[PDB]
Amino acid sequence: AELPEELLKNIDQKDKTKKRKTLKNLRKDSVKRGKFRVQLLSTTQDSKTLPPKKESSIIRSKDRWLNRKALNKG
Amino acid sequence: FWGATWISRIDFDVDFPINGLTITDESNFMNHFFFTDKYKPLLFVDLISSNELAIIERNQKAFIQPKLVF
Amino acid sequence: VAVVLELYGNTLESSPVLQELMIDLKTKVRHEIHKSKEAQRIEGMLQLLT
Amino acid sequence: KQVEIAERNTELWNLIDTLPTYTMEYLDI
Amino acid sequence: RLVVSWSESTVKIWTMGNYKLVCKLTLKDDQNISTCSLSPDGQVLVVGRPSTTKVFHLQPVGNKLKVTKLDNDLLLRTSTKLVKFIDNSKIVICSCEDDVFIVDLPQEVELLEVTS
Amino acid sequence: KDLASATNYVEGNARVTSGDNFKHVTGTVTVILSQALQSNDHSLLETVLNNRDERVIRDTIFRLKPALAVILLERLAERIARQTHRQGPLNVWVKWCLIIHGGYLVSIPNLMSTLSSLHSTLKRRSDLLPRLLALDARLDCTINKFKTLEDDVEYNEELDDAG
Amino acid sequence: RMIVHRCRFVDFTPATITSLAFSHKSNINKLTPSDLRLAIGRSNGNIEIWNPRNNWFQEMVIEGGKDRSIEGLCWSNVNGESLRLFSIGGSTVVTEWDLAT
Amino acid sequence: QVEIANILSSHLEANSTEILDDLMSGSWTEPEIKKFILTKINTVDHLSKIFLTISKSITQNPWNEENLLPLWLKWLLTLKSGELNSIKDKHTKKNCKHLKSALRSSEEILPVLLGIQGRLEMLRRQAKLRED
RNA sequence: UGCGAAAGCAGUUGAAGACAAGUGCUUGUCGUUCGUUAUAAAUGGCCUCG
Repeated sequence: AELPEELLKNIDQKDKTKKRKTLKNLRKDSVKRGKFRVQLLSTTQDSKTLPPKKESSIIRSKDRWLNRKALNKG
Repeated sequence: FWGATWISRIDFDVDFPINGLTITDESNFMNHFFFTDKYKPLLFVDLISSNELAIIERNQKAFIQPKLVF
Repeated sequence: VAVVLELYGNTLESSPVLQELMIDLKTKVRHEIHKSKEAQRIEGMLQLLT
Repeated sequence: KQVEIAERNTELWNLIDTLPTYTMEYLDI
Repeated sequence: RLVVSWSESTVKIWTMGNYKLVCKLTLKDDQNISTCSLSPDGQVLVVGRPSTTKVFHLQPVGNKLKVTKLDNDLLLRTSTKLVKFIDNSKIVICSCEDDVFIVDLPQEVELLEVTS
Repeated sequence: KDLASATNYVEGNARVTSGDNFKHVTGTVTVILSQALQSNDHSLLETVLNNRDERVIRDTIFRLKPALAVILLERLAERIARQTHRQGPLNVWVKWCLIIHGGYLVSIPNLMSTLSSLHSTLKRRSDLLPRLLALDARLDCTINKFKTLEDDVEYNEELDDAG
Repeated sequence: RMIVHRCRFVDFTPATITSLAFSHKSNINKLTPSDLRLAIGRSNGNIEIWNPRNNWFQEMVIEGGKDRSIEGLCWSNVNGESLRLFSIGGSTVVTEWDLAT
Repeated sequence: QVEIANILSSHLEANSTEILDDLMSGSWTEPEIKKFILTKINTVDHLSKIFLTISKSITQNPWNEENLLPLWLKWLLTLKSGELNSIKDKHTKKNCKHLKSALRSSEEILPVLLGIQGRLEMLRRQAKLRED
């Protein structure tokens, strides 16, 4: 059947990763300038309120040992 | 009233019928009724409305020690 | 097949992948039934001549 | 006809040998 | 009908009519959240830590909550073990040194001395 | 070896056997079929056996010389015996042979000795049937029963402070 | 009759227990001191102090921090002084805690 | 359908002997049988009565041409096996054994019969070839 | 348990005493007896001499 003229007429009328990288730049506390590298200084409160961050190489070693293959933690 | 593993309700307008692994506590510390244990463990319990109750519940590899079955 | 079936009923319900394995298992055994069915027809047929 | 009667009988004989994240429930008090 | 949970400096809020996580909040401070108090209306959420106290206003837009951090210096420099709402505006905060005071969004409250 | 110890069971190189072992007691490919059977050409006949069209099976065996039919029956038994998964297709060949040359097969001095492999082969499939039906019924009930049975909302304080 | 909305979309997971330490030395002859406490070391930096009296009730929590853990605990109980708690956070540091705050 | 389901429900409560006739009604269809057993058989007693009635009939005549009762038995067990074995009536167990005995024989009937079904097939087909 | 073929055909699984637990009553047990043909579950798996 022939189309309604209204259909034809109305048709004719009608016819994150960057954000993530931005965080890392803000997270970055030291940058190299020529021969220089400048370091940001943290606030005194952050140190006083909480104990210092754990160093990982000392701790990550214990965790892998407890999860050794020969153990077969499975 | 509720604990980590139990929930209870008491009416204060009704009086009740009269009818090992902890310190013995010989020393001093210093110097109408509904009870349910079905829901556990409980993170938080409270009402949403007069007839609506919120119950919030909690929903690593292991060293293999086989349990012999025959 | 029976023992796992008798042993893992409830598991089969929540596992769609295992169900399809049973479905194709249904078809093949049905064929294996179907293949066997002629064999009894044929063997009796062989008996007639002898 | 006797085939399907027998085959039907076989199936009957062998037959006789043989948590949600959110739940809505009404407590009773 | 909001359910709010806070764990490891992350606050998640759910709405139940069936549940939808309307919003989630991520906080800078390494310190974990001690307590969170929500105003009776729900527009004002107070997030408390031993180091600081921060208050955030919650506004519903398109089955989601918009978050704005109302700025008040006194709470930021205030340690908070416990915090509660008198009403949609006034709160009571007990500082880590046992100082109970009222803030309108400090009116200190006298406390009886305890014998040693 | 300790004399108290009991000697263990070892089969070694012994030959296993079964009690049924009665050895010591257009478009047609007929001409190829007669050809390979006479000459025992496994490669040639296997191509003939590759046809899955029933009408071809009937027409080919329809014209096959009746004496050559008997040896064909023997050979199908062997090929079935080595590969049982080909049971289905090859019964069809044994079937159409039997009906067409049945009159000839009647006028044969002995059949069981020359067709023992078929009888043993066909018997094995029958022994399966009672058990499979039991499996099917158990396999029937279970399926019968079981057939019936964040970033969008994220609010980051750092980005908000940044802008 | 009331409607129960059993909710499990909220997940709170504790940290692995890392260290254990009592605040007093065991003395079979003497009675249990009123001040006996048990310190719990957690992998997320939390120190929990519990009381063995009245079954076990938990008195006070020291909240941990991001990227901070507990690997060792020791108590100091000198007569006439307040109980002192020391912890090791997996770094070149010894931390003494103010139990009051 | 609905009327017969209600009638069968009433007779089960009334301990009527007409239960067999209700089960023998030709109006029953396989989807309806599922709906009735799942929805209406909520009491152990009703399940026991139907099983006793149906089993007795099949035991008396295992070779009855009508497939309705076998359909009832097959669906009764698949959907209510847990409830059926839960029944501790000694007579129910005895009725089971009788049903097993008759059906057990029928299984022995089949393998010889299937050969005979084949054995006639070529006689018919061979006759057809001769006609052609 | 009897008979029989392996298939199956028939028939059984009672009573007393004592102990324990729970609350005189209830349940479960027996290195106790009389009579009838008459689930399990203490983390617990097999040596060495090439």
